[PDB]
Amino acid sequence: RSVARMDGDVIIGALFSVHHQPPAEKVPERKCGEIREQYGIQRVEAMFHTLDKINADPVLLPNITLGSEIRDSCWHSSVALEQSIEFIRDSLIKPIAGVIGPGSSSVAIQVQNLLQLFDIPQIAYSATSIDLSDKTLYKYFLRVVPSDTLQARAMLDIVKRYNWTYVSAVHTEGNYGESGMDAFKELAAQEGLCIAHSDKIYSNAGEKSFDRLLRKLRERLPKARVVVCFCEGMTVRGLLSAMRRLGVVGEFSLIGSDGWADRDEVIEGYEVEANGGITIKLQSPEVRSFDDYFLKLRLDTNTRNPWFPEFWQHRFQCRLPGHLLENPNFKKVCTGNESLEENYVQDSKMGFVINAIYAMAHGLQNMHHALCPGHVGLCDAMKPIDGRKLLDFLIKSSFVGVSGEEVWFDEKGDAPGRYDIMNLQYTEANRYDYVHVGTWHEGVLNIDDYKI
Amino acid sequence: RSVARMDGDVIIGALFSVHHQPPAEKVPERKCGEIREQYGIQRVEAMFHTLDKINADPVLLPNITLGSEIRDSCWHSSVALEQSIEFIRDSLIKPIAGVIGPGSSSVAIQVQNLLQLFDIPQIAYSATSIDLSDKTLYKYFLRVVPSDTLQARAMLDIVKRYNWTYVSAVHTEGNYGESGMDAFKELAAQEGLCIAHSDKIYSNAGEKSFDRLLRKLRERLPKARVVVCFCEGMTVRGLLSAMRRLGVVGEFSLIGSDGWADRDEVIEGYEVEANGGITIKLQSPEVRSFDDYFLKLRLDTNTRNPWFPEFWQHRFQCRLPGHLLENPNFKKVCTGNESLEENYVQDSKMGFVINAIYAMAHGLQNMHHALCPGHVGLCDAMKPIDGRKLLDFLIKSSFVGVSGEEVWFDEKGDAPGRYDIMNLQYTEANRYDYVHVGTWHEGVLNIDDYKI
Ligand SMILES: C[C@@](N)(C(=O)O)c1ccc(C(=O)O)cc1
Ligand SMILES: C[C@@](N)(C(=O)O)c1ccc(C(=O)O)cc1
Repeated sequence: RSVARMDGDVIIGALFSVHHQPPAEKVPERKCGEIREQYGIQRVEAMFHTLDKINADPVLLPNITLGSEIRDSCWHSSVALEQSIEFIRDSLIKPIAGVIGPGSSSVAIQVQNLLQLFDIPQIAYSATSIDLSDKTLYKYFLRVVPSDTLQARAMLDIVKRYNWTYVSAVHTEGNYGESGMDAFKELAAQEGLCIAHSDKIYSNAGEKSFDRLLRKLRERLPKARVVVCFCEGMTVRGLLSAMRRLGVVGEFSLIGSDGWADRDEVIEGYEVEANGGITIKLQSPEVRSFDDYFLKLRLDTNTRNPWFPEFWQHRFQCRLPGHLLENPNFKKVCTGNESLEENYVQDSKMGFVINAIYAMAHGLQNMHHALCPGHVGLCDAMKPIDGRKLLDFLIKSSFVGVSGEEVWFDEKGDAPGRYDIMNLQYTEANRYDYVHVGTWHEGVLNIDDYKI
Repeated sequence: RSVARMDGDVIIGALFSVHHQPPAEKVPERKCGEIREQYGIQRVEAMFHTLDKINADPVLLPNITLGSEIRDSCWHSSVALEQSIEFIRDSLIKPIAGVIGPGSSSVAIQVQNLLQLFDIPQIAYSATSIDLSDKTLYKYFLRVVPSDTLQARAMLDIVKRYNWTYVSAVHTEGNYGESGMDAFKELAAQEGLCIAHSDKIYSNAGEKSFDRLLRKLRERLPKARVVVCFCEGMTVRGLLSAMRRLGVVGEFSLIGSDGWADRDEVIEGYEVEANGGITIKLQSPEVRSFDDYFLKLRLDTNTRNPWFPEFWQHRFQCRLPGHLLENPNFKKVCTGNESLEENYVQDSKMGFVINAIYAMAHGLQNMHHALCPGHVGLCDAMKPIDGRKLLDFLIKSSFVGVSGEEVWFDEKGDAPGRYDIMNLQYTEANRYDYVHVGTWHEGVLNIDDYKI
C-alpha cells in the first residue's frame, strides 16, 4: 500500500483518507475502495503545501526543515491501525515525532490507543466525539476542533434567545447522537427547560419506524413544536420523508446538530418540509493560499503524491497509455491538459487540517526554544525527540490560525468552540439554500434577526 | 535482540524476562541488564520442554505439532511492547496464535492493550493485579492465577478465624497495594470490622517516613495491634527496621500479602521484630519432569536457546575462547563441564508457566474438535486461526494441571484461588523459619491450630 513522504529533520506523520473504506467482505484482506479527492488527494496535497510554507518561513522553525510521512487511512480502523503500526515500529527502530489525523472519531480512538503505548502525540481535525476529552483514557490525543459538548451548549443557547420554554428531542443511535443529547438534556434541567417528547432511531431503520416516530412527535402539540435534533444527516432526511408520506408539512421548527449542517444531500427533494430549520455547522473559513496551489498542479510536476496519477484518471475519467497506474473503466485519453477547476470544490474542513499541522510545528518550535537555548538547529537534547515532553509543549502552545482564528488547547486537548448558525430558506432568487445568519464565539450567541 | 524460536503447525508466542530491565537512563535506547536464570533461561527452557512433551503426547493435539516464538521482555513495558509489535506485525503479514506472559502485571496490562487491537489472546501466570478482571477494558486477557481480590478475601478470612474485632491497615503505593487494600476495606464494613489506623508509603521512602509510620501505628494501642499489611516486600522489611531503630520489638502481629510471602530477603537480619507474622503465599508445587530436563542441558546440545551461551558464562563466571558471546568480566575458562546442579533452585512459579502453556494447547485442542470434526490435521476453517474464536474455546477450556491441580477460568478469565498460609516461627531446631501452617482452597480456610 503506497505511501506519501517528504524528507526533513523532524518528520510529522499523517493519516488522511486517500481511498474509500473496504467493502463489507473485503475487510479481512484489507482492500480499500476507490480513491477520493475531497477527503483525500486534497488532504494529502495540503500537507505538502502547508509544509512548504512553514519550511520557507523565516520566523517559525528557522533552520529546522520539516518533513512528513502520509499514510492512507481508508477511513477504517483496521487499515488505520495497520499503518499506525509501521509508524511506531519504523520509529521504535528517521522516527515519527507526531501524527495528524485520522478523520473519523470512532477511528481516532482506535488509533490513540495504539499511539499512547509509544508516547506519540496525535492531533486531529474532525474527530469531535465527547470521549476524547477523557485524558485518563486518551492522554496523548488533542484536536483543533471543539468537542460536541459545545454543540449542545450552542443549540441550547439558541433555544434560549427565542424564549421557547418547551421543546422536543430526537437523537440518532451511536456514540454521537446519544452523547450529544444526554449532554443537552443535562443543560436542560440546570437551565430550566422541559422536554415534551423524546425518541431515538438508527439512520437505516425502516420507513415504518420513521412514520411511528413522526406520529409520537405530532401527538404532542401545540406545545412540543420545537424539535431539537442532535441527528445524523440521514436521520433528519428520513424525518422529512415521514412528513411527505403523511402529507403534512410545516408543523415543527427543526434545530439539528452538525450532522445536518448545510449538507445539500440531506434535503434534496424535501426542500419543503425542511425549510425553516436551523443547523449548527463547524465554522471553517475558506483558504485561498490552497487553491492557487492545488489547481495549478500538473501531472508531470507532482512527483511527491504517488496517488495523483490514479486520482487524475478517476477525476477526469480517462486513461494513460500503458502506465503502471492505468484504469480499466475508461476509454478516452487524458490530454494531460484538463483543468482541475471544473466542478471544483474545496474541502469543507481544510482550515482545520492546515491548522492541526501548524499546531504541530508550534509544538516543536516552542520545544526547541526551551530545550535548545542558543542552539541554531536541533540540539542533542532533541535527538531523539522525547514524546511525553513534546506533548506538554503542544498543549501549552498557542498561535494565530491560517485564516486568522485563535488557536489553543485546554487541559484535556480540546479546542475552543466556534460554529456557524445555518438557516435553510428560500433566497430572494429562486432556490432553497442554506443561508449563513448567525455565529457562536464561545458562549456569545449572535444572529441577524433580520435574516430569519 | 535475539529470539528463541521452535517450529510447528501452530506457533505460540511468549514474553519471558530473559534479562533484567534497562537501567534508569538506558530506557531510551532500550538496552537491558544482565541475564537471569530464575525468571529467564528456566522460563524459556521450560517452554521447549513442555512443548516437547505435548508434541510427543498421543491424546492432546494428535497430528498438529506445536511451535513457538519466545521473545525477551526485560521485565519492562518498553521492550515488551517493542517485541509485542514484531508479534502482531509478523502476523498481520507463520503468525502467532497466542501469547504467554509477560511477568509483571504493570506490564501485562500494557501488552494487553497492544494485543487486543489485533484480537490476540494473552494468557498470564504471575500477573495478579485486580484491574485485569475488567473485560470491558482487558477483554483478551486471562491468567492461570487468582487475582489479588482473593488475597484480601483470604487474609480477612484469617482475621475472622481469630475473632479479632479491631485491626490496623498498611499498604504500599501502586496499582498493587492500593487496589488490594481497598478490596479488603470493602470486605471490612460488609463483614463487620473496624480499622483503627491506616497509612501508605512507597518502598523507597526515607527511613524517616518509616519511623513516622511506626509512630502513627504505635500510638494506637492496645487495640490497634493486628496490622493488616497488603505490602510490597521491601515495605515490610522497612517496617521491621523502623522497629529495630526504635528499639521496640513485638508490639504487633503482622499479616502480610504475598508481596512478603516467604521471601528470605525480606526478614534477613530482622528475624526478630518479624517473627510471629503470617503471610499468604501462592500455592505452586514443585515439578520434577523439568529438573531431569534442565540440569542435563549441555553447552553444545542446546541449539534452540540462542541465549544459553551468554547465560552459561554468567552462571559459572568463566568465558569462552573467542566466542561471539564472550564476557569481559571473567578470566578463567569454562570447562564446559560444570554441573548446573550447584546452588540450583527451581523457579518458584514454574508450575504456573507450564500450565499457562498447557491451557494454551487445550484451547486449541478444543477449537479443533469443534471446527474440524473428523479432520486429522488443521482443516481449512483454522487456516488461518481466528483469534476471537480461540478466545471462547480457551475460556471454556478445563483440564488437569501438570502437578494434578484443577484448572479452569470463570467468565472474566480469572483462575480459582489457592494459597498457602505461612507463619514465621522458631523451629524446634535452632532457627527462625517460615512454617507451612494452613491452606486456602477457594473460601475454605484450613489451619493446624496446633502448629501456631
Ligand atoms: C460523526 C462525526 N461528527 C465524527 O465521528 O466525529 C463526523 C461527521 C462527519 C465527518 C465527515 O464526513 O467529515 C466526519 C466525522
Ligand atoms: C507486582 C506483582 N505483585 C504483580 O504484578 O502481580 C508481582 C510481584 C513480583 C512478581 C515476581 O517477581 O514473581 C510477580 C508479580
